[PDB]
Amino acid sequence: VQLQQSGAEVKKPGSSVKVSCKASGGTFGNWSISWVRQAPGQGLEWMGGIAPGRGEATYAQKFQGRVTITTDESTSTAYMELSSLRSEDTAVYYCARETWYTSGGMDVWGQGTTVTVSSASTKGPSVFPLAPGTAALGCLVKDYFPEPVTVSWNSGALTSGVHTFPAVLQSSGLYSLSSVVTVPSSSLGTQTYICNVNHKPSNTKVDKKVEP
Amino acid sequence: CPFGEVFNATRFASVYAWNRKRISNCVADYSVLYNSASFSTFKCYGVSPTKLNDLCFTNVYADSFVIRGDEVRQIAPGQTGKIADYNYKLPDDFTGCVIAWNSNNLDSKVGGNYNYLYRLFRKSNLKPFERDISTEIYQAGSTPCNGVEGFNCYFPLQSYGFQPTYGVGYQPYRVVVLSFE
Amino acid sequence: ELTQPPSVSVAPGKTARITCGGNNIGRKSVHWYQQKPGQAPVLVVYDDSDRPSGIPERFSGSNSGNTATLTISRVEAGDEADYYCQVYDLWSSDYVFGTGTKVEIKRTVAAPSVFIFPPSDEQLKSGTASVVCLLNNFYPREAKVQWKVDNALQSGNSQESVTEQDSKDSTYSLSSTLTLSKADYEKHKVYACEVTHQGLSSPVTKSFNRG
Repeated sequence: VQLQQSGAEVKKPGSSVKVSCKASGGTFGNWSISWVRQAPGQGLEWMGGIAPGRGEATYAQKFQGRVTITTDESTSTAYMELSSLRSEDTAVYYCARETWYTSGGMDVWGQGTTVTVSSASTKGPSVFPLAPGTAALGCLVKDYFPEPVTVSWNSGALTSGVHTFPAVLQSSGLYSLSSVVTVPSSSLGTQTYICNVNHKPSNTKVDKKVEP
Repeated sequence: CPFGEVFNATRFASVYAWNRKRISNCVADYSVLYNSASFSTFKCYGVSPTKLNDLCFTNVYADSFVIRGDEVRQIAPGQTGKIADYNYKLPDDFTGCVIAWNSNNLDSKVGGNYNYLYRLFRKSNLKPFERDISTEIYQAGSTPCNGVEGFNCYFPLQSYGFQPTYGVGYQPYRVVVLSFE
Repeated sequence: ELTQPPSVSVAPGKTARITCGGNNIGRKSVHWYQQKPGQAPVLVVYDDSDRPSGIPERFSGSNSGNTATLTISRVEAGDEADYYCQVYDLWSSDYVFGTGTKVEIKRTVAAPSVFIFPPSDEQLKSGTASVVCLLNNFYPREAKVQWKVDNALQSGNSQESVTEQDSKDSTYSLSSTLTLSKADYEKHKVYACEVTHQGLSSPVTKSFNRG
């Protein structure tokens, strides 16, 4: 028994998005699924819930009238549709199984799907190096969209002293990310270090050799 | 005193035909009900459960029935919904406590406990402390039913599903309403 | 509506206590969820003091009327997470969560390893430069990264993004970037980064000359 959610989406403001929540174990059975969202850097928030076996769904008073939670048992996938998307509706949206032995809780938690609700455009990140008793060197990933960016070092050779900083929402509507490493100073003139930046929502794959 | 066979009773009545026990001239304690963590909630309107232990009342009525979790908010003065309109409405000047605890172990069966019912359709709203147990074939359309249950002719009593594995908002909740006069 | 303290900081070995205050919360129903950076919430405590299968007995819950508290006994380096309390309010039919409590593990005062990164020759060709100042593995989180450019204190064009607490040594990591135009980049010479922090005898400055 495990829940799987849909992929991250980028919907322009004022639009509507549909989020799917499929149960791995064949059918949802006689369970009930609730929806919980989480704004970036904020707390958990309950939107509603549905019992796919009884066809009845209830919504929280704050979201009542804006969300539509429906399912279909031909595929046993819960759906959450949020209309009139606003800049504050950017959040990680979870679907969780409501418990039956806890008098009010959530048992299994889905991985989470992240909408952005931004009027920005897609863009690939340019990778500028950071050239240098220890030593530190990195590659600065700048100006991209959307959020997910995976940075690896030497395609996975060194990961002990790596720090990938969280993205910074720049005023241009894009993001900025920096990844650094700590390596001994004696191995700088010999061992070559390269960072691997992978931005899937734009199919950008850049490798930049770092050296003094 | 007859509280024992009111809370620890085996079977409770449906919300459309709730029961009422005449409690009077008996040594009553209201601190055991707050010390007993065997409940899920305990909200008193007007009266305080702290002074309730040392108070002499004329008569006490205990109303018992079974609803769902998401329907508990309707056992309160000034609320609407399927309950508090067609099943069990409380007066706005209510002076008493509303005890309610989960009962998924007893009132829900695996195949489906269709033995508990609630009134879905009714023409007029229920007055406070009114108990309607009729089986009138409800007529919502322009075609008079009069016994027949065809189109726009529904039996007013719908039953709860009550399956254990669902969430707590869909689970049976045993409610006991204490009214003081 | 279930208010939690914004953050609690407990020393290793000591016991972390996270209060959760609401109005008329259930006599049998307070839930506790641990959420680590980038993960889904994990139910660690339910029904006030009970625990699911697999949750260590270190976690403990407690409830006294209108305030519930989570008890993490013998806190170690793997307990940094956000903790939310949640109940099912029968009188509102809604699942109500808590504001969230961040748990920081105390540590011996570590000093930041300050590095400075001048812009690359390719970044200047785009017309905009960015100077990075790295603060590696320090504690506590409170640091002050002020930019000195030719002994002139800078303000306005700096962005700070700090990593979450580490999983092993419970240390943070700060990066501050100074983004200015390539034209205004040539208008200066000595770009410095003065880092003030506990455990530093005096502010450390890692500077470089333009060229």
